[PDB]
Amino acid sequence: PISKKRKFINDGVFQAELNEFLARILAEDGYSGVEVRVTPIRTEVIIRATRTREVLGDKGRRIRELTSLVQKRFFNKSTNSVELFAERVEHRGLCAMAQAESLRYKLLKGLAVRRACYGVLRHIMESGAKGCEVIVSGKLRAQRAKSMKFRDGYLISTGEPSKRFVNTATRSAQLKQGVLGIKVKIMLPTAIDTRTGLTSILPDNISVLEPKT
Amino acid sequence: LPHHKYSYIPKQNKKLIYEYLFKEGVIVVEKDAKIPRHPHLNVPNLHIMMTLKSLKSRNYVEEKYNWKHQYFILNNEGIEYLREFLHLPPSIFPATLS
Amino acid sequence: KKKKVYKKPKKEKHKKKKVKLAVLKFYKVGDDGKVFRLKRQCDNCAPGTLMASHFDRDYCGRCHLTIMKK
Amino acid sequence: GCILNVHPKKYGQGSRQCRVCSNKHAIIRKYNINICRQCFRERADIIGFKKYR
Amino acid sequence: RRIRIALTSKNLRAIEKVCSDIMKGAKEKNLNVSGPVRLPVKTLRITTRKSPCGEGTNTWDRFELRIYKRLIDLYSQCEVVTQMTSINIDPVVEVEVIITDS
RNA sequence: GACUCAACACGGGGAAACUCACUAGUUUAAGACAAGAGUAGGAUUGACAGAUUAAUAGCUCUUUCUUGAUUUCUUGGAUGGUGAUGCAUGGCCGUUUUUAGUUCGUGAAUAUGAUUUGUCUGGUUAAUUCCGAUAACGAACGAGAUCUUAACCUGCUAAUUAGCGGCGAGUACACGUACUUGCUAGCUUCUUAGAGGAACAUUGUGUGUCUAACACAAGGAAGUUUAAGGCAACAACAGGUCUGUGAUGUCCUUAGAUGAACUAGGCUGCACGCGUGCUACACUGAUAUAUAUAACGAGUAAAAUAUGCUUGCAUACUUUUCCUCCGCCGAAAGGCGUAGGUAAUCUUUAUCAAUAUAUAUCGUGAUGGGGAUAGAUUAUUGCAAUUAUUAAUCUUGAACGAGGAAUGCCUAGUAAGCAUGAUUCAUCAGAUUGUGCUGACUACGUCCCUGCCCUUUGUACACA
Ligand SMILES: [Mg+2]
Ligand SMILES: [Mg+2]
Ligand SMILES: [Mg+2]
Ligand SMILES: [Mg+2]
Ligand SMILES: [Mg+2]
Ligand SMILES: [Mg+2]
Ligand SMILES: [Mg+2]
Ligand SMILES: [Mg+2]
Ligand SMILES: [Mg+2]
Ligand SMILES: [Mg+2]
Ligand SMILES: [Mg+2]
Ligand SMILES: [Mg+2]
Ligand SMILES: [Mg+2]
Ligand SMILES: [Mg+2]
Ligand SMILES: [Mg+2]
Ligand SMILES: [Zn+2]
Repeated sequence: PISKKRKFINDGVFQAELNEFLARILAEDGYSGVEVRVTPIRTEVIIRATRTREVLGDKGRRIRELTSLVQKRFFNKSTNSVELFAERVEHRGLCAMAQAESLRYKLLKGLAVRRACYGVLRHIMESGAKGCEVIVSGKLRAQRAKSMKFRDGYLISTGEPSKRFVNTATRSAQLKQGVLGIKVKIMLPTAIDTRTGLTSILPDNISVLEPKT
Repeated sequence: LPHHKYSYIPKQNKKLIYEYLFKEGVIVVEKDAKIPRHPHLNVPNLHIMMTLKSLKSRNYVEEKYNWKHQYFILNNEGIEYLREFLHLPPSIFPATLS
Repeated sequence: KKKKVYKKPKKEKHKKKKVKLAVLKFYKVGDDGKVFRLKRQCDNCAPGTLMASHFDRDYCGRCHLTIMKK
Repeated sequence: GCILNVHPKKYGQGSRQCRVCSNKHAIIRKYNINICRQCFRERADIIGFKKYR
Repeated sequence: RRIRIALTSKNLRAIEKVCSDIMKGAKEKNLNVSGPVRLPVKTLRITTRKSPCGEGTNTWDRFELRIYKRLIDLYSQCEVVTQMTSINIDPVVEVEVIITDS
């Protein structure tokens, strides 16, 4: 019978640890998030990824193993109260985690940096994205480290809108001679629900309507 | 009970760990050698750590580590080796495969 | 920081001296006067757990029960 | 006998550690978080804390 | 039969919407419902330092986690209220039912 | 480790053990896997007693039982490391800079070029913020907007774990007032918390190209964008961190270990130099009594209390471990017994402080100012208090009489004075980070010193 404060802290910590575990397991599957619905009857986890087929396994064999591991780690006392479900991301051109994982996977095969960056740029922008930015930092060719930036369109930096309308991720790739950092930023096509949830637009516009004639 | 040295795994402890791994499919191990016993298994934690370390070197499990835990998973060769070791009929399968 | 200074040689480890077929010294049987125990048997250990015949006592190597000779 | 790990460690800095790193410095003990300060500053958003002012 | 409904949540939108839905759903059955009671909001604070290392100007940041709570009373049956409660709520709000007959 | 701002109560760094990285010793294998050896006629494991060790480490020796293929020896090969390298890297943070800056399309300067203009003489603003002039016409980031808290609402929506009111019974007074108590019409002022509204320089008067704007008065809760914060462009630094990390490249080391531990010690050692501070030098005070009065917070696998047995075992995880009202004991610190509370419900807050206020004593005297340094006794945390953990009582009673050359912060509920909650925490704040209480003087400016920026100008500087 612990107090409310400790209950909420416990939920936060469990959320974080589960997310980190799943992000490690499903690296090569475009992992993008987790949702947990804790009932005292059963707890249901809902994974979001791009490649649902190879997440599921052969007749769902892999997802059964994932369920067993998650249960033995977090719900040790009981026996069968947890189940998992996989879902596919509707528009993968606006999920920053997916793009960052794709760039990492490309760069691990030895492909040139510039081609991969222009490719991901062209892929994000054709999904309607209003702006985008990709940054790669480290020993690129020489022994002295460097950064490279690649931009397109329109992007915001300050204020409260920049936290609503922008999607961000960071990843790293272990090359033979060091580590490279990957940093992706996507501004969503004027699509952001509000804190008092409703589809908003932009805190910077004053269109004036045309009189009826 | 002649009180051997700690970390001198008897045959029974290894048999119990193999039985659990075969029946269940997977195992979580909690890397800490100072714990007295495993949640599902009445054996010193160090013994489970040592056995699972030994299986990975021979490519019978795959493991990967999230902060403070191990998360082992059995191969197909693991299944075959455990049938040969434990003498089970060629019909039995671990619970994950159903 | 510096390399060690070793003036005293190493402490040596403990080896266990070996006796070949020591069990044949524990029981011996004549033609008459059949098998006769040469060491003595324990008290709370399953039968056949013999104990050492020391200079002044008897010692069970399995439970460490000591009985003083007198 | 054995003298391995026999010193009493019920209280003090040597008793508890980070839930993630296993380090033993600058642990948050308020509300029983039990994470050192660096990892917490990295994970605070998904835990539930926010920056307002 | 003096049933009390209690709601706690981290999100203001979520719990406000759930309270509105329960309030309107119970009024379609012509039930004596006591208006929601909004208890004081409670805030959890952590003030940690930036800068993994120890050099530079000493700056801090202030973190906040605040908790909301609502409260509804009504005269009805246990089965009716436990059906009305559960319609697959947005699972970010906690709901618990208690009988305050004393 | 870090050494001008931008090192020096910083590394959340208040170290008795642990932490720990340093000094002196002693153990351990928790040396994957592969190949060879060794071996059931036994590979190896453990240990009473005497010696021996700080040691109840069979560590080692004497002695001689136990154990059963788990291990042991050789060569490879992995693993770990608060070991080196922040001048090999990731991430994060600090600083330039919280300034007002940065870029692009087409046109023009070209009739070579690096490159210009757009991005400006002037007025105006907190602001490349605007007006306007114009070989330029248009756009984008930054500024602004946005977000969080504070200030107004007898109007809306609500009543518990909030109040007020209504109905009775009393205890005393004055001919209704104060308090105690059982019960429970209605209402939202006080308390709480959701949705809205309200300021636009509105109106009047003046200055200005009468543009952009500024100043004063009236009204108003509010007229320095009303107050405070959070966010933070392009480009950089060989700035800090590998001692936060199962982030990591290379080099070392790997059984007499630079791995992991156990015992004691050191990080605190004192002719001296420097930074941040606490207490003072008294009467606008010290001591002693009494009266009145805040805001933001926090709080529950081990050891511990009870039968059969010779300091150990088997036993309830039935009590207890966090804040602790109340009763009793004790000068005091504290001790013993028992409630409530996983919390708008109890601790505890129609009040958990101290500056204040009232009355008396002292009386310009290093003094009843100041309280360092020492002696003795008593409690509590802890396995352990010696180099004195902290707290309690009596005794002792140093410098200091307003601080030289220099130098810091600050414009209103602000400076200063006054206390308090949390972080660390078994025990310890003279430190940080928040909160409230009492509440001034002086300006309403300028480019003189210091720093930063722009224009013209000179340059033999470009690691500038
Ligand atoms: Mg960088
Ligand atoms: Mg702004
Ligand atoms: Mg100390
Ligand atoms: Mg390391
Ligand atoms: Mg550097
Ligand atoms: Mg760096
Ligand atoms: Mg120019
Ligand atoms: Mg009101
Ligand atoms: Mg590191
Ligand atoms: Mg030590
Ligand atoms: Mg020091
Ligand atoms: Mg005196
Ligand atoms: Mg005095
Ligand atoms: Mg400190
Ligand atoms: Mg000047
Ligand atoms: Zn950590």
